[PDB]
Amino acid sequence: MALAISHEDTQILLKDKNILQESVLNKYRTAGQIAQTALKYVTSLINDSYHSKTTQRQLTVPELCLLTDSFILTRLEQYYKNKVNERGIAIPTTIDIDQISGGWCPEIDDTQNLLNWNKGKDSTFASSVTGTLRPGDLVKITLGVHIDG
Amino acid sequence: QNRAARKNRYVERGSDVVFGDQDALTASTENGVKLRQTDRLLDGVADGSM
Amino acid sequence: AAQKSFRIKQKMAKAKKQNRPLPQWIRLRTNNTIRYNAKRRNWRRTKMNI
Amino acid sequence: AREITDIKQFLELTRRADVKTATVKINKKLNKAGKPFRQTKFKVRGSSSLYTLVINDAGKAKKLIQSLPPTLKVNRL
Amino acid sequence: RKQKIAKTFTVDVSSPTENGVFDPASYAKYLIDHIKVEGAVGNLGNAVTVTEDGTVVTVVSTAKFSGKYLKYLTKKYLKKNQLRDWIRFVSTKTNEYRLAFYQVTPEEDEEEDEE
RNA sequence: CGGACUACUUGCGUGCCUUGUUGUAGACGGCCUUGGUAGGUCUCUUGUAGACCGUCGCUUGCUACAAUUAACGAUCAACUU
RNA sequence: AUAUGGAUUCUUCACGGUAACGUAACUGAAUGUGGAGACGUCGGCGCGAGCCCUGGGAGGAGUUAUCUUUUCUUCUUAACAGCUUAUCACCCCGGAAUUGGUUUAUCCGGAGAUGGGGUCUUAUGGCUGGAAGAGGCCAGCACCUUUGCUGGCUCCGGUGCGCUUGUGACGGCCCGUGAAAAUCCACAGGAAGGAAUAGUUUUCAUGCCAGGUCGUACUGAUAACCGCAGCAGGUCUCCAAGGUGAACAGCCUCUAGUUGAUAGAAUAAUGUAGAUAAGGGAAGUCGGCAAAAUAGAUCCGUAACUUCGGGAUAAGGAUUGGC
RNA sequence: UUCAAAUGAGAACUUUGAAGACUGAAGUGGGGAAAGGUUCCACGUCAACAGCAGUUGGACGUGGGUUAGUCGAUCCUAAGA
Ligand SMILES: [Mg+2]
Ligand SMILES: [Mg+2]
Ligand SMILES: [Mg+2]
Ligand SMILES: [Mg+2]
Ligand SMILES: [Mg+2]
Ligand SMILES: [Mg+2]
Ligand SMILES: [Mg+2]
Ligand SMILES: [Mg+2]
Ligand SMILES: [Mg+2]
Ligand SMILES: [Mg+2]
Ligand SMILES: [Mg+2]
Ligand SMILES: [Mg+2]
Ligand SMILES: [Mg+2]
Ligand SMILES: [Mg+2]
Ligand SMILES: [Mg+2]
Ligand SMILES: [Mg+2]
Ligand SMILES: [Mg+2]
Ligand SMILES: [Mg+2]
Ligand SMILES: [Mg+2]
Ligand SMILES: [Mg+2]
Ligand SMILES: [Mg+2]
Ligand SMILES: [Mg+2]
Ligand SMILES: [Mg+2]
Ligand SMILES: [Mg+2]
Ligand SMILES: [Mg+2]
Ligand SMILES: [Mg+2]
Ligand SMILES: [Mg+2]
Ligand SMILES: [Mg+2]
Ligand SMILES: [Mg+2]
Ligand SMILES: [Mg+2]
Ligand SMILES: [Mg+2]
Ligand SMILES: [Mg+2]
Repeated sequence: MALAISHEDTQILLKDKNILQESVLNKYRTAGQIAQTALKYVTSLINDSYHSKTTQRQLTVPELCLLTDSFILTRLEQYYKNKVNERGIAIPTTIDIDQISGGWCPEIDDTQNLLNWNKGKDSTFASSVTGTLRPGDLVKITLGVHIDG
Repeated sequence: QNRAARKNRYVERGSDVVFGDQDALTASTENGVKLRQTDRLLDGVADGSM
Repeated sequence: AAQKSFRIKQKMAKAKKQNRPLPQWIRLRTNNTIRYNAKRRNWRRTKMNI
Repeated sequence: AREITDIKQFLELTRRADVKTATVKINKKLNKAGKPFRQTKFKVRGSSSLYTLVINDAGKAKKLIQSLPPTLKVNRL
Repeated sequence: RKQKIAKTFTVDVSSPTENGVFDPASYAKYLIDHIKVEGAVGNLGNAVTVTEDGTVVTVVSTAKFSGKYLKYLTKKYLKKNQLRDWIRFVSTKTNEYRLAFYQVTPEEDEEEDEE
């Protein structure tokens, strides 16, 4: 016979963590390397699209956020499989322009909504409204990667 | 029975780390209404002192 | 009466929309003398007479 | 819901150009006395009625399925 | 009038006998001395035969022997040996049956890394 | 020298099911067409196999038996006295 | 709105049956007739449906001190369509007293019975399609998540002064004979148009498009209505299980529903609602008031009087279980 | 009517479980017509009301809920106006 199973609904924290042995340092160093490579990749895309401007259309902020997040997940997918329980993105990719200090990551299905909602206003927020950068902008890029917490 | 006790073991999650011994992070809502639900008795007053 | 006329249903709809207590922001007005709704109606208390 | 006997009537009905769907339903049942046997029902959906052709002998059912027109959205079971 | 069909019935006793609370030889002996045929006990004059190979008890019958009667006799034997409240008699397919345990939840087993 | 990481990439063992294909399986009006089986019966432990009955079989020309023609005899199911 | 297919015709507007009539169709204006809508109540009889009862088998649950092949539960099939199915009624042959047929109930026949052969209404039932793919009853897995799956079985009968209900053919009753209109169809009529490269058909089959406005929750009552109230009052109707029994009486039970109505402790007198009482048997009281006694069913028996119909369960008697 | 647990500052009276009973199919069951008008349902919740109590409610506060070519009205006529 096999007996039974349950749901049990309650637990608390556990022990023997945050001591910084070699495996914890390996996880921290791997997360740091993935984050550095992602920042280099999104920097090269901004430079390619705006500081060379070869022949074609330029990338916008939602496309840059989408491509950076998919690159992060593609790189992280082959590290620490079936040995840790949780992985992925810790802070999503946010690109802020001058007055915006935190929290700008618009989805790819909201460009027409941004145009319709801000039709009527002036041009002080136009980089965030349309998605294209113009010269003279401070652009803040923020991202984060975790491995098992 | 020892096999079943070995199978039903523990495993803990990060939600149990960070959210165990925690209340809800939202307000009280003394009439018990939802987020986009009207409250015609208390819409015009926008501070709890008043 | 579960098979009624539009005239009866219209008066019932107005009497349903009139059945509310006093809004709380009205109590905070300058020289406010309304302290309660003195024309409140209840189904078992007093009848509408069609 | 109508029942069809003539297989030529079934073919000229399934070629009516206002049909779009036909189903083949297989159900296994018992004869007068002894044995189990398969039975295939062919249901073509018209605009006002559903027409059913019942084939008990499962040899010619495969021939009908093979010779059915290639445009209908045929649904098994 | 030559409808002398030989029905077969199979019972699987392997799970309680492997867990060590059942005895199929005693179960088969209970069947031989409590099957009634023409109203009388011990009238099994080549009408039914029951055999036991340690895992499957088989009845071959050419008398009035529906599966309800086999369930009735097995429940009576389990009551006599006080295994009702623990073991049930279920049908897998037609005329194949098995003994099963009722659902049991495990104990605590969390005292000084006991599990 | 380097591996903390499975991935980082044979075969060929042991097996699951669709199996694609036969092996196996051959499950059944095919009527290629004689004495009957649940036909009436009997040696045949029944029934077959064999026959007998000389011809059974819902049936019928063939004429006949208390023809169940004076119905006395064999065939299934309610509750009233 | 409309397009095909079929049907019709050069004998222009179809054929087949002695007939009752049949069919996938098979021109028909004005006008005029006919039918349906469209009808009381009671009585028994016949049939149909649902329920009730019951036998094998395949599942699930319970009892098991002793007994019980046991007790309970699941095993279902809509509108609609095709084929078929009837009491009544009608047609053909034939010619009836030794009068026959025939209903529970006595009516029918030379104005054509009995008999033989046929036609019709489709109430209603059956078999197929709808449709097993649904629903039901069980057995499992991952049973990680507010997420997902796979298997079996669902089958054959019986009965009846049963119960409720629908319906048919009859019968009784009346100085009582038991609505109307919208609406739909048919017939008579023969206006008018028409076949040869065609007209009629959308009353034959298939195909295309559309179907506006208002009501719709819940109670329907010992708390949603009216009585000033969350008042023992009042207020129209449908469905209706087992036993006992004549019974929709009373008593007990299944499905469903409720467990509401200020409570705790003691057991004085007097009450309200019930009961029993030796011997006597109305002596009580205005008055046998009230209570007791009687009581169902079977069988025997029954007076004066009478408007002859009744009185009448008159009066009186012998009985009643179980096996 | 009784027992335990849960909830709660507090439980004869709330919720679940365990028991004992009742209505007894001319029901304390399942639907509707007049009439009422949101009483339906969820969440929050106890000052007043529920002739004891109350954490409960047909109470108090905030919301959700009624979908038609085929069911009714609409159309017809009756006594009548
Ligand atoms: Mg007034
Ligand atoms: Mg013709
Ligand atoms: Mg009658
Ligand atoms: Mg119906
Ligand atoms: Mg209908
Ligand atoms: Mg009635
Ligand atoms: Mg007519
Ligand atoms: Mg409704
Ligand atoms: Mg309703
Ligand atoms: Mg209701
Ligand atoms: Mg009622
Ligand atoms: Mg009611
Ligand atoms: Mg009352
Ligand atoms: Mg009132
Ligand atoms: Mg009252
Ligand atoms: Mg009786
Ligand atoms: Mg009774
Ligand atoms: Mg006395
Ligand atoms: Mg006296
Ligand atoms: Mg005296
Ligand atoms: Mg005196
Ligand atoms: Mg008296
Ligand atoms: Mg007298
Ligand atoms: Mg109480
Ligand atoms: Mg009583
Ligand atoms: Mg009772
Ligand atoms: Mg009644
Ligand atoms: Mg409520
Ligand atoms: Mg509440
Ligand atoms: Mg109170
Ligand atoms: Mg109080
Ligand atoms: Mg409310």
